[PDB]
Amino acid sequence: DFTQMFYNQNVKQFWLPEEIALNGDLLTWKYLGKNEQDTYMKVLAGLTLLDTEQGNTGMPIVAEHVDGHQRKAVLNFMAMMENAVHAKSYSNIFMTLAPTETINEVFEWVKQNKYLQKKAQMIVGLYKAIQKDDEISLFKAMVASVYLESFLFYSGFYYPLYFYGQGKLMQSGEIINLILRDEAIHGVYVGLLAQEIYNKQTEEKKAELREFAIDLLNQLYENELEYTEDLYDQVGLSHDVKKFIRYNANKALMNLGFDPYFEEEDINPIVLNGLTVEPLKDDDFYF
Amino acid sequence: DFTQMFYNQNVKQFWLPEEIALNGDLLTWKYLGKNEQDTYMKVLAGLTLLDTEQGNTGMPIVAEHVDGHQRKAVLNFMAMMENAVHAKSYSNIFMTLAPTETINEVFEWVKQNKYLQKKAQMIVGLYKAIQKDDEISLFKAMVASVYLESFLFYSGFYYPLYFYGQGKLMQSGEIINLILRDEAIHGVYVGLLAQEIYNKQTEEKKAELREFAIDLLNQLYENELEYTEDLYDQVGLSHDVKKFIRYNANKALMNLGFDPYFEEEDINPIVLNGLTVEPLKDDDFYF
Amino acid sequence: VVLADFWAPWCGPCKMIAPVLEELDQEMGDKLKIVKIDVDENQETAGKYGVMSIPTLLVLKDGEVVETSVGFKPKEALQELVNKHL
Amino acid sequence: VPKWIQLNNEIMIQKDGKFQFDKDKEAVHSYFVDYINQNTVFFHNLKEKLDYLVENQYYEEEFLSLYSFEDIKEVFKTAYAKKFRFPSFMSAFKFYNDYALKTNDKKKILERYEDRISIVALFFANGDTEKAKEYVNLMINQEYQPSTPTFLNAGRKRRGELVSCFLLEVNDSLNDISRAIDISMQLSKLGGGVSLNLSKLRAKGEAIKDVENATKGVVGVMKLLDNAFRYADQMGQRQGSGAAYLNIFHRDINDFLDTKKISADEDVRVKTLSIGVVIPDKFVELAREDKAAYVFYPHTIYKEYGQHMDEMDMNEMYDKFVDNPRVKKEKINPRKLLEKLAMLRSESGYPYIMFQDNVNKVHANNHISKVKFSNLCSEVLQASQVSSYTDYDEEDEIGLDISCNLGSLNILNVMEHKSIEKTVKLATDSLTHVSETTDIRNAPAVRRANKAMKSIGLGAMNLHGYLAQNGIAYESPEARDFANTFFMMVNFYSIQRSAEIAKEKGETFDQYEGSTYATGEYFDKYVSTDFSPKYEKIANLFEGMHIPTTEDWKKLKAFVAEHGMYHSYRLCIAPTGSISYVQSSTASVMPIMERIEERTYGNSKTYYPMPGLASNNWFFYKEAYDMDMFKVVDMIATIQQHIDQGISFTLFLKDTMTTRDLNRIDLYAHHRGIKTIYYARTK
Amino acid sequence: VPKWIQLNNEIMIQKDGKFQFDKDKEAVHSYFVDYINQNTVFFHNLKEKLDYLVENQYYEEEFLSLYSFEDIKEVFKTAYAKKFRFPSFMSAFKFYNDYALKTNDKKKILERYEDRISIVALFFANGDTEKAKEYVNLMINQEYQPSTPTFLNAGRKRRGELVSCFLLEVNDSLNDISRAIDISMQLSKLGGGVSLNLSKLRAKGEAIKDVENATKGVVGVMKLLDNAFRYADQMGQRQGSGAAYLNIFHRDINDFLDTKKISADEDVRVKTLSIGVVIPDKFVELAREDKAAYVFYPHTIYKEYGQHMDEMDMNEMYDKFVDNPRVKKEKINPRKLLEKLAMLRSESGYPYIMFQDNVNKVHANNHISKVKFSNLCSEVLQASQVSSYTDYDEEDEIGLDISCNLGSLNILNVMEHKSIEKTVKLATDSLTHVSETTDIRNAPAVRRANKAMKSIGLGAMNLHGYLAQNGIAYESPEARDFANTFFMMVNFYSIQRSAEIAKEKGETFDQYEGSTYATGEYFDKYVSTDFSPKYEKIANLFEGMHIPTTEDWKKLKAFVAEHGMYHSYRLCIAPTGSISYVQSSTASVMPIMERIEERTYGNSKTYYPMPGLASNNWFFYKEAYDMDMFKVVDMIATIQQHIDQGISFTLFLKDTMTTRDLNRIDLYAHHRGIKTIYYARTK
Ligand SMILES: [Mg+2]
Ligand SMILES: [Mg+2]
Ligand SMILES: [Mn+2]
Ligand SMILES: [Mn+2]
Ligand SMILES: [Mn+2]
Ligand SMILES: [Mn+2]
Repeated sequence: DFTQMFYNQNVKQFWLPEEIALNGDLLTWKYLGKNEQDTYMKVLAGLTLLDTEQGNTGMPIVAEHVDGHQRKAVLNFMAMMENAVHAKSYSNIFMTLAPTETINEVFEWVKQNKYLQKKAQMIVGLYKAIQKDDEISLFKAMVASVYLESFLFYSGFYYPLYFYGQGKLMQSGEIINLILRDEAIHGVYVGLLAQEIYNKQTEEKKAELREFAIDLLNQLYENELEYTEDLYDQVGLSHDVKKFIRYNANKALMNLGFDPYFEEEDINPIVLNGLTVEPLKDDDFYF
Repeated sequence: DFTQMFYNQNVKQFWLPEEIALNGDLLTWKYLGKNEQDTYMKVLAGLTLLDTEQGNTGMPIVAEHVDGHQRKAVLNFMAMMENAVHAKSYSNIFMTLAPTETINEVFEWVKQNKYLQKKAQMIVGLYKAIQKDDEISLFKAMVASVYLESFLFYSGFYYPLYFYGQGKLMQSGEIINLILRDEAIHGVYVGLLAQEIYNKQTEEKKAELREFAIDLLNQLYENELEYTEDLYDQVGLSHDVKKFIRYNANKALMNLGFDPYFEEEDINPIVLNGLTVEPLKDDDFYF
Repeated sequence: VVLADFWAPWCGPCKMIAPVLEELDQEMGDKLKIVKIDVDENQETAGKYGVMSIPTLLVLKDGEVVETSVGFKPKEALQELVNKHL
Repeated sequence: VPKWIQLNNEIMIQKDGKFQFDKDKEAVHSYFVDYINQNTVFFHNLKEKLDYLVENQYYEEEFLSLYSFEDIKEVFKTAYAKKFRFPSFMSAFKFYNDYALKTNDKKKILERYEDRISIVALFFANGDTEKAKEYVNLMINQEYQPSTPTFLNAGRKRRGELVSCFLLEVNDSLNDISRAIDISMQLSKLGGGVSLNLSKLRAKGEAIKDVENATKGVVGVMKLLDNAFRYADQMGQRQGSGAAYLNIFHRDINDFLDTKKISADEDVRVKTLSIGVVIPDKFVELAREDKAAYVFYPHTIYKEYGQHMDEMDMNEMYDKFVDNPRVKKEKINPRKLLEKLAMLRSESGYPYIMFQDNVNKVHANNHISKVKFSNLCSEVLQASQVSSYTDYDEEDEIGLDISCNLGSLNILNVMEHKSIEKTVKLATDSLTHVSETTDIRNAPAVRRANKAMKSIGLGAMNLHGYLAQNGIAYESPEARDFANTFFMMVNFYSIQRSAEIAKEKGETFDQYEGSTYATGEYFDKYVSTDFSPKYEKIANLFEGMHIPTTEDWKKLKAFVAEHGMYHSYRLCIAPTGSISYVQSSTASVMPIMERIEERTYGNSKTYYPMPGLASNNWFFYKEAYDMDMFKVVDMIATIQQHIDQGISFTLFLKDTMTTRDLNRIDLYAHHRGIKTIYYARTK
Repeated sequence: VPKWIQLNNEIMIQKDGKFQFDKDKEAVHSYFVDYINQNTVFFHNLKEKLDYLVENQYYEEEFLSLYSFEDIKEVFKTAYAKKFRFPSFMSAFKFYNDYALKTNDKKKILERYEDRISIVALFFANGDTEKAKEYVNLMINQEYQPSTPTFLNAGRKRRGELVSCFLLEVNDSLNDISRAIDISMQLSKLGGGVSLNLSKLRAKGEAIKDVENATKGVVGVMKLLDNAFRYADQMGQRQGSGAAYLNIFHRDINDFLDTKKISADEDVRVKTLSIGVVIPDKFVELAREDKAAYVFYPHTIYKEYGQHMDEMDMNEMYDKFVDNPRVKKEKINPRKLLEKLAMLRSESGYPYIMFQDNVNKVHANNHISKVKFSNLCSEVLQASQVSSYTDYDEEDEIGLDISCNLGSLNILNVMEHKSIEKTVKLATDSLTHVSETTDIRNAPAVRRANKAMKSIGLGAMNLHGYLAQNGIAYESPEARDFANTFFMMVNFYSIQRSAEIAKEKGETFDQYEGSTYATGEYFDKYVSTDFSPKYEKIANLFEGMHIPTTEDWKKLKAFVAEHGMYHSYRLCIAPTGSISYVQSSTASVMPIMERIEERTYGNSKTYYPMPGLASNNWFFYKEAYDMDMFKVVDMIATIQQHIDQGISFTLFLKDTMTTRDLNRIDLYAHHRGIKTIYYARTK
C-alpha cells in the first residue's frame, strides 16, 4: 500500500551537493572558535562514517533480502543516496572549509574513536548477521537501520542545525537539511518493513522482539551519551544534545510501531528554527 | 585514476522515465506489420529480462566484492539506474504499446525461449560463482558483466534504433537511446575494474584469463547468431544485425583492454542515424 | 659454444636476464662462453645479426648462429637451449 | 584492402626473422601504378595544363606571367630530368593526400611531385629561369623542403598565406584584447598558427580605472582566444591551433597552468589553446635556493615603473619588485611550481617551457626587444614590440608582431650532395622571397614586422636519419660533433647569404646597427673557437666541402660589418612532422619516436619504416624513448649554439620516470643552454 | 534581524484577517532612523559636500561648472522643499543599496534621494537654473524616472554610459564579426545591454571564398558573443547581458533555438546570450495554411540578388527565393517551428518573438531601414543600417546602430498631478540631452546613429498600480480606454516636443523628409479617429487636462510638416525593473506578478506589497498569472498603437497551460498588432 508513494517521494527528492554553492559559508566558518570548528568537523566525520556503512552495506544487504522489484528499487535508490550523495556531500563541505591536513586528521580520528567504532561494530554486525530466508535476522537488521536513520544521526545533525538556526553556516546547513529530509523518509520506510515482519510473529515472539529492540536502543543510547559528551563538552552543549537524541530515539521507536521510551523535554528553540506539448490546429490561427 | 571522473559522468546523465511522453508512439505502432510488432515485443522483453538480472544481481554483487568507498558509490549508482530507472522505463514502453494480456504472453514466451535463457543463465552463473576474497572469480564475473552491458544488449537495441533512425517509435526510441548510453558507460567502468585485476596477475595467469574471456565470448557469440536468426529472419534483418553484434563485441573486448576479435565492418546507416609526483630534493639543480 | 646477449641499459627485460646469465656462467661456464653486447654502443653487430629487439640471445657454435631466442628466458630454458649444441 | 596497402602491410610480416623492408618499394610502385597514374588527369602538352589550371582558379596568373612559356617548359623538363622516385609508400601517400593539387571535387590529381616542385620554384625565382631551375634542382634532390604552407600554397589561387606561424603581442587593454582576437581569427583564416603573449595582460583581481578587483586575469582572454580559434578553425580541414604564452612570474601563472588540468572545470578549461610558460633565470635561481618566490601583478608594475613586467629584466628587477610596497604580489613556492610544471607536462605535454635568459643571452636583437615568448611550436624566438591599439578613429601605435617563414634542410640529402653552401643560400633566397611576397592587411604589426625585420626560418631535418644511415648513434659524441660542424656551416652560409642579399639590395633589416651582427659580438665565439670536427669519422663526412675556419669566420664578420645583414633571424628548427614523410626524412633534429611508425588511414593500417631503416642500422635508429634525455639535451644544445632562433625540442619520456626526472631534464636543458622545450611525450 | 526588516515581516502577520500594510511605513521610518540617517555622510553645508564629491572623483566637474553655487543650492533646496518620504521600505532599500552614491569603501552613504535627483536634474538642465528646478520638481514628484543607467550615472565620474541598449548590425564577414565582438565588449564595459542582429550572417555549411561547406553558422558567432559578454561582466556586479536576434527564415533558426534547450550539449549551448526570433508575417501565413516552409541560406540570396536576406520584404520575395534554383534552402514545417518556439519559451522563456511586419506596418522610418531586430529587453524597434567594417588601413563603411535613451513616466504620479503634457515634454528634453551628451568612440555606428537619428525612448510605468488604485481592473475595457487616452496624450506631446526641439534647433533627425511624419501618413489615424475616453469614469480621470482632439492632431501634423521632428523615435516601454521599487510603482505597463513580493536579502526575508495595495483594492491588484493573456494582449495593443517603438511585453503563463496556449497567445498578439513579445514567465 505504500512502496509506490515512497518510490515517487524518493526520486522527486533527488539532489547533488554541487547544486549548493558553499563559498558563502567561508566567513561564518572563519569566525568560529577553534573548539567550535573541531566539534563541527568531528560531528560531520561521524555522520560520514554512518552514511558510508549505510550505503556500502546496510541498504544493499536489506535490498537483497526484501522481496519485490519495487521494494528493491526503493531500497537501491536509498542506498545510492547514502554513499553517492550523502557521504560525498560531507567531503564537499570539508574541502571548502578546511585545509587538507585538518581533513586527513579528522578521518584518522574516526578510525581511532572508540564510540564511533563501537556503534559501527554493532550496527554493521547486525547487517552481516542477516540469514537468507530468515525473517527474524532481517527484522533485527531493520531495527538497527531505523536506529541509525532516526536516532544515531542526530547527535551529529544537532550542530549544523544549531548554526543554521542562528543564521550561521547556512549553505552547509542547507545540505544537512536535505540529508535530514532523506533520512526521515528512509527511517519511516524501513520501519514499515520491520513492522511487517514483527506482525507475522506469535505474541511470545513479539515480546522477545520488543526486548531486542529496547535492549539494543539502550545499548546504543549509553554509547551515544559518551560520544556526545566527548564532542560537545568543549562547546558547552552536551546536555542540550542529549535531550535532542532522546527526542529522536522516540521517533525511531515510533517508526517501528512502538511506544515512546523517554519523557518529553524542551529542545533548544534555535535547533527548531534550524528545521504539455499540445500541437496547433487550424483554428488557432483565426480569432 | 578514474572513479571520480566516472562518478561525474554517471550522475550528470541522471534521468527519469516520466520525462519522455510515450503516447505518441501509437501513431506509428499501428502502422507496423504483425512480424514487426512481434519482433519488437520479443526484443523488448529480452532486454527487460536481462536488465533485471543486472539490477538484482550483476551490479549489486560486483559492488559487494569491490574494495574502495568511491567505487562502491559509483557501482551503487549504476545499480540504482538499473532498478529504479531502466526497469520502470521498459515497463512503461510495454504498457503503452500492448494490452496487459499481450505483455504477459510475450514474457511467458521469452521466459521459455532457448536462446534468451542460454545467455541469461550463462551470465547469472558467473555472478553466482564469485567467492569472497577471490579476485579471479570477481574478474570472471566482471567479464560477464561487460559482455552483457557492451555486447549482449545490442542484438536487442538494434531494432529500436532501426525504427528510431527511420522516424518510427521515436518516444520509446529516445528512452532506449538513454538506456543504451547508460549501459555503455557501465560497460566501460566495469571494464576498467576488470583490467585492474588482470594487471595484478602473472603472465601465465593473464594468458589463462585471456583464454577464459575469448572462450566465453565465443560461446555467447554463437548463441547470439542463433538468437538473431530466431527473431530477425521474419523481418529480413539478420545479416545487418550480425554485423552490429560483432562491432559491439569488439567494443566489449576493448573495454577489457583486449584486442578486437572480429574484422572491422560498416554498420547499417539507419541504425547509425538512430545511434608520479616526486619532490625536487636539491642536487637536481646541479649537474 | 657461445651465448651472445644483445642488450641495452634502458631495456627492463635485459636487466631481468642479467642475473640469470650470471647463474648460468657459474653452472656452465666451463663449456659455455657468455658474451654481452650493448646495442646502444655497438649498432653494426646488432645490424649484422638482424637483431631487431632486446634481449636477443644468439647461440653461436664455432662462429655460426645455431639458435636464436627473443625476450626474457628463465635459467632452465637457457640451459635447454644451450645443451642442444654442447 | 588496396594492393599498395597490402604490400606495405608486408613490412612487419617477417620472413627468415627479418623485416621485409623491400616490400615498401613494391608498395610505392603499386600505389603509383594502380592509383596515382590512373587518377592523374593528363594534358596533351604543358601549355594545356597551365592554361587549364590558370583558367580554373587553380594557379595565380601573376606569378606565371614573368616567364615565357619556353622557360616554364624547360623548368618542368629539368624537374622531370631528375626522374625522382619516392623511396617509401608513405612519402607518396602523404604527398598525394596532403599537398598534391586535386580537382574541385577532390577526385583526380592535377599535380605531380615534379609539378608542385616546378610551380614552387617558379614562384620562388620570380622571373628568373636559371634561378627557377636551381630551385627545381634543390627541391627535386630534396635538399631543401619549403614549409607546408609554402610548399602547398605557392603559386595557387585557393591559398591562405605562405607563413607557417604568427606571434602576437597582446597589450593590457580591452581594445588590444579585442584586436588580438580579431587578428588571431584573421591569421587562423589564413591557415597559420597563432601564438599570443599574455604576460602583458594584468592579473586577475586587478583594477580597471579605479574599479578594483574587476579583471578576470589572462584566463578570460584564454577563453576568448580559444573560442576564436575554434571559430576560425579553417572550416574543419584542421582544427584551429593557437598558443598562449605567459611569464612564470605573472600572478595568473597557476590559473594559466590550471587550464590544462583534466580536473579543471569547463568554465576555466581551454581546449584549442596550447599554453607556454616563459621561465627567466631568476625563477630557476629561486627554485634552486628554495627561497619563497613572488608572482607579481603586471598592472601594478606598469603603474609604478611605466613599463610592462615582461619588458623589464627579471633578474635585475625582481628584488626591486619584492621590496616595492606599491607592486602587488602573492607568495609562491618556485620548487612546487616547477613540480606542478613537470606533472602538467607528464599528464598533458603542456606547457611549452621557454627559458627567457637562455634565449636573450645569445639573442642578437636584444636592442629591438627581448624575446618574451615563442611560437606554437616553441622554435620562433624573435624580438617583438607590443602594438597599442587605440580607440576607433584614433591612430594605433603599431608594433612588431613576429611572422616566421619556415624552411627545412634535409641533412641527409644536403650532406650526400656535398652542397651545404648552395642549399643554404638558395633556401635563404627562397625564404626571403616568401617573406617579401607575403603581405597581411588585417594584422598591421605582423605586416610591419615582416617588412622591417625580414626574419626567416631555415630549419633542418633528417639529423637522426643521416646519423643512423652513417652508423652514428644520435647520443654518441660523434653525432654531437657532426651537428656542431654541420650547423656551424649552415649558420656561416646563412649569414653569408643574408649579407650578400643586404649588399645586393642595399638595405638591412630595421635596427640592424644595434644588433650584435653590426657590433661583431655575434661572431666572437666563431672567430675564437674552431668548429671543425674533432673525430676523423665525422670529418670524413664533410669531405669535398669547405668547412668554415676561424679565418673564414673573421672574413664573414668583416663582410657583415661592411654590408650588413638582410635578415634579423635566419635559422629556426621547426618540428616539420608532416613534410618529413614526403622528403623521406626524420622529423626535425629530434630522434625518431618509433623505428616503424604504425598509422591508420581509413580501415587499413599503413606501416612507415624510418627512412633508411634496415638490418645493419637497426640499433642506430634507437627510439627516442629509450634514449637518455640528457644526451638529447646535449645534442640540442650543440645544435642550438648555431641557431639564432629556437629549436622545437620535444622530451620523450618513459612512464617509469617520475615528475622529478622531468624536472631534472628541464633543469639540465636550462643549464646546457636550451632555449625552449616543446613537448613531454610519454610512452 | 534588523528592526526595519522585522517590522517589514509584520506585513504577512495577519491580524483580524487583514495584512498589516500600515507596518510598512513604520518599516521605512525604522530603516531610515536606524541605518540611513546614521550612515549618511553629513557636511556642514552643500558647498563642502560638493567640493568633497568633485575632489574625490565622485562627481564630474564639467556639469557642475555650468551653474553658480547659488543655482545649485537653490536646486537642492527645491529638491528638499518637497520633503519626499518613501512610502515603502523596499523603495528606500532599493535606492540606498543600488542607486545612492556611497563612499569608496561602501561603508557610508553620500547621496540621499533628494541629492541624486538634484544631481540628475543639474546634469539634464545643462546650465539652466529654471530648467534644473523643473527637472527637480518632475523627479521629486516622481512623475518621470530616468532609466537606471541615466539615474545612476548622471553627473558621476565613476560611471559607465547613460545609454541602456546597444543594437548592433553584424555583417557577413570575419572582419565585421570581429568588430561586432569588439563593439559588444566595449559597450558591455559601459554597462548597457547589447543586442546583435545575426540574420545577415550566412548559415552553417555556406561557402567562404568559393570553398563549400565552410561556415559553422551563426552559432559560432553566438559562442563568440556569449564569451565576449562573459568577459565584459562589469566586475561581475552585474553579469554581461547580451541578446542575439535571428530572422525565422534564416537557415540557422533551428540551431539558433537549439542553443537554449536544457538538453543541449555544452558544445552548442550559450548561457549569457539571450536570443530573439524575428518572425515576418510570411512565416505566420505559412504556418496558418499548414504548407511547407523554407529557411534560406542568406549568402546565396546575397550572391543572387546583391542584397541581404533581412533587407528584402519576405512577404514579397519568399516566392522568388523558393523558385530560385541559385538560392539554397531546406524544407521546414512552420507549425513545427512555432511549436518549437512555444516549448522553448515554456522551458526557458526564450526566444523573444518579434513580429517584423507588425513593427514595419506602422514604422515611420522605413525609408531609412526596416526594423530587422529588437534590443535585449525586446522593446526598441528602430531602423538600422549595417556597417561594412573593412580590413585594416582600409576605410570602413559605417552604418546605423541603435541605442537606448530611456526614461519612464510614472502614470500614477503623472495623472495625479494632471501634468501629462509637462511631464512628457520635460522627459523628452531630458532624453534629448542624454542622447546629445552621449559620445561613444569605440562604437562608430552607434555614435553615428546617435548623432543622426537622435532617437530616444520614453516609456511609462505604474499602469496597473494606477488602474488598481483607481478601482479599474487591468483586463477591464475601461483600463484599455484609459491606456488609449493616456498614451495618445503621451504620443501627442512627445511629437509636439520633438517638433518644438526641431524648430528651436533648426534641425530634424537625419532622413526625416522620407519619414511618415513629413509625409503626414503617421498622423492619419490621429486625424481620422478620436481617442478621447469612451467611459465617463475614465473621462473623469483626465478631468482638468486638455485631451488632444482630432483638430489638435491636425494642428500638430501641420506643425510637424512645417518644422520637422527632432527625434526619429520617441516612445518605447522598457521593463522598468529595479528602479520601479524606488518610484513605488508596478513594473512597466505589465500586470503585477504577485500581490506581495517575497524577496530574500542576505539572511532576511523581505516583503514588498505593490504600491497602494490594501483591502479595498486587493482584487483590483489581480496577479498577472491569474489574468487572461488575451486581454493583456488587448491592453498592450491598445498601448502599442500610440508607441512608435515596441513594448517589453512579458507573457505570464500558468503551469497548466500547454504550448498550444502559448502559441495561441503569440498568434493573437500577432493578430492584434503586438510588435514584440519579451518573456514567457511560467508560474
Ligand atoms: Mg588601458
Ligand atoms: Mg566578406
Ligand atoms: Mn544518509
Ligand atoms: Mn538513510
Ligand atoms: Mn539497465
Ligand atoms: Mn547497466
